[PDB]
Amino acid sequence: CPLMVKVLDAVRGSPAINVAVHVFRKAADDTWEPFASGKTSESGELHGLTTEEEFVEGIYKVEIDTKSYWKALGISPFHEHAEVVFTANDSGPRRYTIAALLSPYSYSTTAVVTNP
Amino acid sequence: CPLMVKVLDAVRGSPAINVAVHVFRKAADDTWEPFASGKTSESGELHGLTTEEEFVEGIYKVEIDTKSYWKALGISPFHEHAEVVFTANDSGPRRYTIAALLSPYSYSTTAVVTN
Amino acid sequence: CPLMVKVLDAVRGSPAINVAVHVFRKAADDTWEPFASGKTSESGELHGLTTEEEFVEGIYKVEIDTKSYWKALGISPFHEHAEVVFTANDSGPRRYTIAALLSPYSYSTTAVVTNP
Amino acid sequence: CPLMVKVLDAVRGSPAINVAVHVFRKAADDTWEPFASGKTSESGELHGLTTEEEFVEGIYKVEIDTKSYWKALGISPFHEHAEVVFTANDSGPRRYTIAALLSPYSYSTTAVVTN
Ligand SMILES: Cc1ccc(Nc2c(F)cccc2Cl)c(CC(=O)O)c1
Ligand SMILES: Cc1ccc(Nc2c(F)cccc2Cl)c(CC(=O)O)c1
Repeated sequence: CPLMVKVLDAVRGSPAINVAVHVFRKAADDTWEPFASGKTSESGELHGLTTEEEFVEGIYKVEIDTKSYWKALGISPFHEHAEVVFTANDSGPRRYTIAALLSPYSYSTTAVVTNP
Repeated sequence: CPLMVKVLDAVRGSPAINVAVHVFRKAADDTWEPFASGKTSESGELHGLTTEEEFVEGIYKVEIDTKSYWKALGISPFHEHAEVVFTANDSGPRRYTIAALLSPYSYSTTAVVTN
Repeated sequence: CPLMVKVLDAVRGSPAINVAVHVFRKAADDTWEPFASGKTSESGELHGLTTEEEFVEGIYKVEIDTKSYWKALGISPFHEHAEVVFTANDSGPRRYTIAALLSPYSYSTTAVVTNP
Repeated sequence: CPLMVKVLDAVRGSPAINVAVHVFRKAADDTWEPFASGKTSESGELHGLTTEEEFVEGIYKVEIDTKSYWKALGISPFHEHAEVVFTANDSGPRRYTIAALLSPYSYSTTAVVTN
């Protein structure tokens, strides 16, 4: 899969399971078009968001619903979400792994970008 | 100073200077209304973005133009920007420091909320 | 494997390949006994450091040679290494994934700890 | 103040206050010689660890007792401590800020090296 989102809970040192992830793609008129969405699995990984055909060049935004995640665990987090906005596939198709490492008042988002 | 944005360069171990930061308040129609912006100073800090009177509860987005910063340094960045979206809670009093640690393919943002 | 070390290069958005990783275990006399070592693979992952039999309770230190890594890429990094010191298996055997996210002047080390 | 340690709590979004920090200098026999220590203040910062005269080039270890901090808060931590090991380079002048962002199962440490 060309786009994978991984979410870790840095409080529990665990995959962040059942985290909603929405992917949007910036349309020609600069709106965010819904591109794909999903939930992280039991491994904190979200696979199959898209395909190599569908995942064309563009600016993509990945909004990870970190607030609902923290809230379901009784935590009032700082952020509404963890975002990742990036140009994808500018110099040809890549595999993107987006790793979000979550704490209630901090997150980090990293891209592991590999050439398939 | 109820809101202060601090930006660090994890590649050079330095303040990320001259980083454009835009703050938006979520408007009733779910759109982002420009609220404040600035450039990080020589200390990587952006003060005076807002005032206590202006900084009411609401959802705020802090957009840090991390891409232009990395471009200015000649390093290919992953992200278009860093985008900190949060609810100002105002169960107070509260100062917000938003620290963004910046690497070309990674960033962290942390809120240090005090007082 | 009960202990896995993953290393990512946050500058290149890539696995940090061929990174030396040394694992020590705190002996009875508070010295660090060499426990295991290895290199991260092409995926930035180091598997097979140890086994469930060998990986008994203890305090373990994982020293990731981040300096040699950065130096081989022409970068003078801040840290000599990325360390992780933790008590392992205190309430029974666990799987530990240690993820180190590396920048020349910053690193983050996260543990994904799962119950096998 | 050539060396300043700052510790943040990523769980509470606060300075990590009263965090024990030990600084060691690597001795010629490859062992760690205690050099300086302190507790983070109410601002999560530990100043006055050393002086310019004392802080010569060398390999330093900053041990942040993250475990006791998490215990004091009732949260099971992963790490025994956070351990920042680095060469003071002294191609100068140089101030070192070591920021440690602290989560129970994760920490980041960043050096902001200025001047
Ligand atoms: C290609 C890739 C890159 C990084 C990670 N892990 C990762 C990371 F990159 C940041 C924080 C936590 C974790 Cl687990 C992973 C998943 C893993 O560590 O097994 C895959
Ligand atoms: C020179 C310097 C560098 C970083 C920080 N803050 C900081 C922080 F407040 C949280 C996580 C990382 C960092 Cl580096 C600070 C303190 C601050 O203004 O928040 C100073």
